[PDB]
Amino acid sequence: DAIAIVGMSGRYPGARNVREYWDNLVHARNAIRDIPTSRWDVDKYYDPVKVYCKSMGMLDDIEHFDPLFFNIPPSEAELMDPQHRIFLQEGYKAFEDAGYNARTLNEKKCGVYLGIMSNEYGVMLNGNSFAIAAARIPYFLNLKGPAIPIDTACSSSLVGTHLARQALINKEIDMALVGGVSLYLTPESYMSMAGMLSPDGQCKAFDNGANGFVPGEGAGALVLKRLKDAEADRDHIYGIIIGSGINQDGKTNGITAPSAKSQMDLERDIYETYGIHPESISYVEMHGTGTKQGDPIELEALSTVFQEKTDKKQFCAIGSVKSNIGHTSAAAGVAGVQKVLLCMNHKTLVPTLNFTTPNEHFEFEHSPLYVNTELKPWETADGKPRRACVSSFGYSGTNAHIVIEEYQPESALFVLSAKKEKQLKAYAEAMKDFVTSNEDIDLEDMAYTLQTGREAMDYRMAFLADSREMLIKALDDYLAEMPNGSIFAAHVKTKKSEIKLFETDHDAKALLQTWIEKKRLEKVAELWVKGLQIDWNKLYGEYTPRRISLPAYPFAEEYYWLP
Amino acid sequence: DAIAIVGMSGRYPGARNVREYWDNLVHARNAIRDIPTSRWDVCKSMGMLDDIEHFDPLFFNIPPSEAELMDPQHRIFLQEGYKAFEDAGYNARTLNEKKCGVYLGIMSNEYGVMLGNSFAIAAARIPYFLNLKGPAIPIDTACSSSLVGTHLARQALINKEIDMALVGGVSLYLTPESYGANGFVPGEGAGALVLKRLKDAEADRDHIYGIIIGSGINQDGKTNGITAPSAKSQMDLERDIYETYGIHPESISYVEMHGTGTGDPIELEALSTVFQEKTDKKQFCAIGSVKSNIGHTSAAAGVAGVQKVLLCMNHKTLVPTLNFTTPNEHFEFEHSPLYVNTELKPWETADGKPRRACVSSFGYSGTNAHIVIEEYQPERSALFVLSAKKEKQLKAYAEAMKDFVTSNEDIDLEDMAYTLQTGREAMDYRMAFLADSREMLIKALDDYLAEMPNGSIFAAHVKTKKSEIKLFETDHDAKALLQTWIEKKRLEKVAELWVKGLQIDWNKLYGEYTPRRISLPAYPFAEEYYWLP
Repeated sequence: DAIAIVGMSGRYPGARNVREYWDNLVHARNAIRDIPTSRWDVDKYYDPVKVYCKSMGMLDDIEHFDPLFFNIPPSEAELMDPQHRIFLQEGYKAFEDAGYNARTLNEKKCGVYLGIMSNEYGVMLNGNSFAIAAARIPYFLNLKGPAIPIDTACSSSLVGTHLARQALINKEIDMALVGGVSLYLTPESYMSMAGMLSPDGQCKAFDNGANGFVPGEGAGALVLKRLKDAEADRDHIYGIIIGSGINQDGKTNGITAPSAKSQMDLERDIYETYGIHPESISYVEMHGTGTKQGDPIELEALSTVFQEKTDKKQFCAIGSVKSNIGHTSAAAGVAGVQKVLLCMNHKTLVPTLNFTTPNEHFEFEHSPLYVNTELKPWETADGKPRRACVSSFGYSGTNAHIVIEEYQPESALFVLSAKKEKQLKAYAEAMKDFVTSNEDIDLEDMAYTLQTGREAMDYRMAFLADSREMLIKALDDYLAEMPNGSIFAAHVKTKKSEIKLFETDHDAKALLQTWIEKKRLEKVAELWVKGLQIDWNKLYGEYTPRRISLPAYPFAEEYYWLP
Repeated sequence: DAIAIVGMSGRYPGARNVREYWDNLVHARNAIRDIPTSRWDVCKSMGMLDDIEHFDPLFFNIPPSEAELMDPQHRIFLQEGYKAFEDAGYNARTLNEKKCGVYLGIMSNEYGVMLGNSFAIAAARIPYFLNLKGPAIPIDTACSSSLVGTHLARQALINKEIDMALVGGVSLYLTPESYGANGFVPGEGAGALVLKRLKDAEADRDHIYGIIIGSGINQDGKTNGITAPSAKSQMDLERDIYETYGIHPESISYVEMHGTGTGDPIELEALSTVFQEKTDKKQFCAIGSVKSNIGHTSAAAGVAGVQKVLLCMNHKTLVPTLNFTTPNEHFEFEHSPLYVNTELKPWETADGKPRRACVSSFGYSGTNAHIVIEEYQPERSALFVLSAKKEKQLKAYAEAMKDFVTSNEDIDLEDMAYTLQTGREAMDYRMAFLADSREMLIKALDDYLAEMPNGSIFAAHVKTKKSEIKLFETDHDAKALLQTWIEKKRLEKVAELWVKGLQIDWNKLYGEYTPRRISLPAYPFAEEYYWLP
C-alpha cells in the first residue's frame, strides 16, 4: 500500500544538507554561478552563437572524501569516480538521518536503486562501473536487497523510486535506499548544448522567455519502508508515497522530444489506478526544465488531465526547484521529492524563480494550475492531508510521476562519537548549530536518537542537560576545552582496563544494571565514553522517546583527485 | 602473670637480623674483628656493626639534614624498634594510640659530644613516630640496662598500666676515648622485643616466641670498689626471684650468663650455690654466653641474650659457647648443677615439660637483673601482597621474601599471605601475586625481580591509579561486586585492585578458618649515608 519515507539526505548547489536546502528555498535563493577556472576555463570554450553557456549549479568540494571511514585505502580513493564517493557519503547519511546504523542494517533486505548517467571521471583516468556505484553501500553495510543502477537520464532517481516502491509492496525487500547523483566534470559533457542549454544560464520554468536549462550538480538519497513497518518500528516519517508510475514517450519528433500524450497517459493512469482525485492535489513539482517546447507541453498535459475530473480553477500550485539549483539530471527527481517533503513538514509553499510572464503557449487563467512565486502557508481544507506530485522526464523518453501525501501522526544523557577526534569536534559543532537553529527540539527524543540511532565509535564524548541552553553550553565548553564537570570524553582504545571490571564481574554488571535502571546518568556517561556497552532500552520504562532527524556524520574533508 | 614476647628484631656483630644471628650461633661463628682505620686508627678488637651511618630518614618523616644531627644510636634503634613491631605483625594503623610503653637501654653520648640527642629523646623517637601513649623511659644502668627495662615493662604490664611494651638496648663505640679469662672485648648492637600480657597475646592470636615467668633487679651495694661484683647480691637476686615466682632450679636447663670473661667465678659460684640449695642433681643445667660470639654489647647485652635464648627454644637446640678450653680454676664444675655447653645439640626436655632458661645481666654501677623465660606451648591459591615507600625498597622487600621462603621449606603459605595482608601497612608502591605452592611463590618473586612477564603478577604506584579505582570506592553495586569477588574467590581481581590502591577488607577473605600471623622479614630501609655535618 503506502510507502513511508523515513530518512533523507541531500547535497545540492548552495546547500551542503537538506537544512541549508530548505533555508535557501524559503529565501528564494538562486544557486547558479559562473563556472570558475578551477573547474574549466569557459573562455577557452565560449562562443555566443564550443559552449554557449557559462553557468552551472555547482557542488562545493566534489573532491572531498573520507575513505578510511569506509575501509577504503586512500590510494583507491583517487581512482574512484567522485560520483561514487559522494553518493556513498549521502546514502550513508540518509540511513543515519532515519536513525539506523551499521549494526541495525547488517543483513537487512535493503534494495539500493541509484540514479546515475555519466562516466566522466572513468574516462579522464584513461572500479567505476554503474554496477559498482550502486553496490558500494550494500558492500559496506552488508545489505542483501538488490543493488541496481538506473540510467534513464533525468528521470533516473524517480524511476528508481518506482522500482523500490514495487519491490517493497511485493515484499521482495524490507527497506530501500533510492537516490541519484550527477556531476559535470568536463567541458565536453556539460557542453552538449544539441540545443539544450540556456544562453542566459537559468531554468526559466513556465516563463515565456524559457530557452533551455542550466546544468546542475546534486546527490540525494531517501530511505523507504512499507508504512505499516515504519509505524511498528517507530521510525520518523517525512511523508508517504501513495502512487507512482513510469512510461515511455515512444515515437516522437526526434528521440529527445517530449510526448504530450504519454505524459497525460502516465498521469491519468496513476490517478485512476490508485484512486487519486486531482482536486486533492495542491502542489506539483514539475519537470520544469525551462525549455521552450518542453514547458508548455508539460503544462498542457497536466492541466488537461486535471481538467478531465474538475472544473475548479487555480487550486494547484506548480513550481520547479531547477529554478533554484539548475537541472541536477540523475538527481533531479530526489531533489524534487525532498523539496516537497520539506514543504509538507513546514506546511509552507516556497517561490519558484525566474518567472516574469507566463508562457504564451499556455493559458493559466482557466486552468487548475497556477505558478506560485510567493512564500506562503500551505493551506489545506478540513482535516485533509496535503498532497503533491513530482514529475521527472528523461531525454531518452522514459517518464516518471509520483504522488506524495503528508503523514499525520496519531536531565537527558547526550552521547556523541566519531572515528577520529577531529570529526568528533566537527560533530559537536554540527549539533550545536542544529540546536541553536532549532529552538523547539525535543531533548529526550534527541538524546534517545544519539543513544540508539548512532553507532558508538572509538572517540566519545557525553554530557547531561535538562535544557536547550544547558545543552548548548555543554557543547561550547567541550569545543572551547573549558572545564565542565558534567562533560566526559575518552578514546575507547585507551581505557580498556578501566572497563573490564564491569564486563566480567557479576556484581559489577548488577551495579551497572541498577545504575541504568535508576537513571544514574553521570555514572552511565563516564563508563560509556570509556567503551562500556550500555543497554539503552533499560533507561526507559513506561515512556520511550522517539528517534528524530539529527545531523549525520561529518565526514573528514580529505582531497582526492586524479593520480 | 606471664608475659608473652610476640615480636623481636636484632642487629649484632656479623648479623644484620635475628635469622643471621641464629645461623651464626648454630655455626659457632665469632664476629670479633680488628678495628679498622675507617673507625679510628689503632685492645685492637671490637664486635662491630656494619654501616652504622645508614638511615632512612624519609621513612620516619625526618628531614635528611636532621639525620646528620642524630646520634646513630637513636637512628638504628628507631629502625630496629620499628621492625620488632612489624615482626609481631603490627603496623602504624594498628599501633596508633596504643598504650605501649617504650623502655630503652642506652649508656653513651659519643655522637652528641663529637657534634636532640638526649637519652630522653632517644626513647621518645618511636612513640612520636607511631603515636604510642605508654611512657617512654631510657634506662642507663650500664650493661644491665635492657634487662632492667624488661623488668620495668613486665611490672607495668602486670599492673595494667600499659597494654604493650617495646623493650630494647643500643650500644655503639664511636670514639677511641671511650675504649684464660682476661677481660671483655667491647661489642656493638641494637635489639628490641615486643611484650604483652599472655592472655592478650592469645586472644589477639599473636605469634609467641616464649614467656617471661619471673624477673628481678637489685643492687650490689657496698663492694670493694664500685665496679666490683657482690656474690651475695647475685645469690639474693636469684633466690628471691625463684621463691617469689615458685620456680624450682631443677626446672631450669639453660642459663645465659652475664659471662663477660673477666667476675666469672663469682657469677658461677653464686648461681651454683642457689641451685644447690634446692637440688642435689648434677650437671643438668647448661651455661653459655653470647658475648663469646659477638663481644660485650653493653646496653644491648640483655636483649641480645634474651633473643639467643628464645631462638634456642624455638629451634629446640642448644648452641656452643665459644673460647672455652679449660674451666676457670676458681670454680669446680664436676659436682655443680652447671656445665659449660660447647656442643651444637638438641635441647632435651623430660616428659613434655616446657624448656626453661635464665638470663643474667650485671652492670658496672652495681644494678643487677635476672629473668626467667619459659618455652611457649601452643594448643588452593593464596594472595601475596608487598608494599614499600619507594620502588627500590619494594624490590629489596621482594628479595628478602624470596630468600626467606627459599631458606624455609616448611613455611605455611596461608599464614604468610595473611601476615602480608593484615600485618603490614599498605604503602604507595605495591605488588601482588597468586601462588598455590612454595615453588610458584619463589617463581613469582623471581619473575618480579628479573622483570620476566608473569600473568600472576601485579604492580603499581598508587598515586598514578587514583582515577582508576574511584569506580569502586563509592558505588554500592561496585562494592557488592568487589565483596562478591572477595566474598570470595577471584583473587586475581582483588590483587589488581589492591595494587592500584583500593582498600580491601582482608577479613572477608576468610570464613571460619582464619590463618595466623607469623614472623616474616620486616621493612628493608633505604641505606643512605648520614654522618657529622
